[PDB]
Amino acid sequence: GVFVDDHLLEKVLELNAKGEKRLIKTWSRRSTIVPEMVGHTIAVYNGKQHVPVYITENMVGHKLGEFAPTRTY
Repeated sequence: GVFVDDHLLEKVLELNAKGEKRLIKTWSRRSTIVPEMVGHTIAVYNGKQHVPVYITENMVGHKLGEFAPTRTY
């Protein structure tokens, strides 16, 4: 169904090897989070913007609405 940016993994799996807690940028379209993002702020490309969502062990599963479920107000 949904796709998980493989370009974020190429950088997040590297952060899971040493323990780096940085952010991974993405530029696909329907980019979704993964289990390897439980300690990274990956700016998933929602189609037009890279939302650096710091995923924990219970935020992944969507794409960015689980880390940014807030409106302008």
